[PDB]
Amino acid sequence: PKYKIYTPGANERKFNNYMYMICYGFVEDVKIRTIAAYPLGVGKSTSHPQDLLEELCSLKVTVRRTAGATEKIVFGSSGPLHHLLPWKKILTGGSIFNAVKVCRNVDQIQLEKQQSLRIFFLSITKLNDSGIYMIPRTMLEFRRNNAIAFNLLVYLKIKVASFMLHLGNFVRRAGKYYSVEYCKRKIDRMKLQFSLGSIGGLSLHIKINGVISKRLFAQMGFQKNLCFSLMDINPWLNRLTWNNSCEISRVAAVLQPSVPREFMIYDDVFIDNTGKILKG
Amino acid sequence: PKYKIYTPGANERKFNNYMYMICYGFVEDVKIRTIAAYPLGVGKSTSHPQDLLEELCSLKVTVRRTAGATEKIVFGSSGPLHHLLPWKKILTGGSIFNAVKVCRNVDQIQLEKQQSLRIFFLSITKLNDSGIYMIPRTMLEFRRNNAIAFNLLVYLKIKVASFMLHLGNFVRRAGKYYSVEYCKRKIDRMKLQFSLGSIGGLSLHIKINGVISKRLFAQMGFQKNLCFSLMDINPWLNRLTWNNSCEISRVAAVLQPSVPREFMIYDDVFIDNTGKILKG
Repeated sequence: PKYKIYTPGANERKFNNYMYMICYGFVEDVKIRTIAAYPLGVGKSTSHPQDLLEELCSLKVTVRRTAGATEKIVFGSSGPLHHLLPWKKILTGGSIFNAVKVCRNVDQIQLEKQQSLRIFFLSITKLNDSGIYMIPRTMLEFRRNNAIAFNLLVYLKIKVASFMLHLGNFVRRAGKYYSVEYCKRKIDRMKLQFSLGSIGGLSLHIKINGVISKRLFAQMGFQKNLCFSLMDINPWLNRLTWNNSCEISRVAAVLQPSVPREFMIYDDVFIDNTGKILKG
Repeated sequence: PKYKIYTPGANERKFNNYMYMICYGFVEDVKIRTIAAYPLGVGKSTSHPQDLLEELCSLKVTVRRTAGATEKIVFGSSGPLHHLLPWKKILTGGSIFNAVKVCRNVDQIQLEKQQSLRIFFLSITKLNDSGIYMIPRTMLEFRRNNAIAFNLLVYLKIKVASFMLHLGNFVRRAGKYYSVEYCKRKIDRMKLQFSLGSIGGLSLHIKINGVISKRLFAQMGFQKNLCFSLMDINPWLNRLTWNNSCEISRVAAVLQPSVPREFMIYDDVFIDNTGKILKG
């Protein structure tokens, strides 16, 4: 059993009073049915990660399968706390997660048997704040006619894989025909910086170090720091980053139409090697 | 390239003017990047399935990867229609699906290359109506304190797998202690009948042939016919039923607490071999 710490805001040199944690374990008969993830959230703590890991391994964590609109996994924790007291609410009062996010093989978890979680890894993300900022889901799911979606394609080395995320929408000017090198230089003024976290398993963290338009900035809640979790973007790929080393190998900007019909008209514009990856 | 027809309401002997369709294809470079599903929806048609299959194979179907809050796949179709004219809106004006529902390996689909869908199977569900009835997602995601969730666990032979679905909530009477044989006989009066469809890939269809309480019936929109798609319940398991033969082997009722905290108190009640599986 081991841990790994991630510090997405390392270049900001801030003191990190907060720790986001997520752990992974075998779902076992009280043999191994599947692997699952147990997101503990953010606690205000400065404890040593070995103390946190060891107190977590002392807990009895139950795994109960259920359903709503979709299959769900309920975690119940049991045992006295000391170091884990900042995560006291989550660890002591049960928590529920969509099986798709936290378990690939929910279909293999038993109902006639009791199931426990045997933790083998603890993932930490150091934060100087109790909240991380993610663009609201309603706004990211928004589509407009005659619009260009500003998306990023992050390549990850772990074979090699990619995932795509969306920042917002530019206006597709009527009849105006927008050049690649044009856009690229509009994106370059944003001076986007990318670093990895482990929020949800794997998170991509974005700092806006340059200039960005008011109409686009508003789409991102006027926040110079944005966080996107791979658990939201691609739960299947996210599973492969659990207990596995990752780095960003390459980031492209992919400019696309927003609404589906306009995909028949406009092809993707692929701007390679955008922003800058922080040595981390 | 082949097709398969499903008739979930076969024991009702109704004339089926409507066909729900969903097809599967390799996502190819214009080599094979992944498998994807293309849900076409419901059309008012009586065409032969070989005519539908052959006209579908005549189309140029493009596969474009994009993102919103989560990774998405946009389908574009191209070619003149005759038999597929009931699906004219979907086939000719683009459509967008969460990658998690329609593609396991979205991360492998290219952006610097064009991608097409090479269809190898067409799945049909005969319906006597243009709409299928699914309990609203808001209502299925609802949780109450001191409540018993009425859920079903469907076993499928294809190795063997299961999936869980939720009908609604009973009230957990204060201090009253509800017996297994009690509940079982309350469920048996409902005379639930289960049959398979292919809505979303695999659908479980439920007909209420007996008696059911007003407070519970209201939770299911007062509908004697309910449909649950495996694409909503477990997108990962759903993938294994694409182009693969399935039958229901066994159905249990699993009575559970609703809210997560109460999972620490109340264990699951497992009522085996509930309802009846229609020979289909």
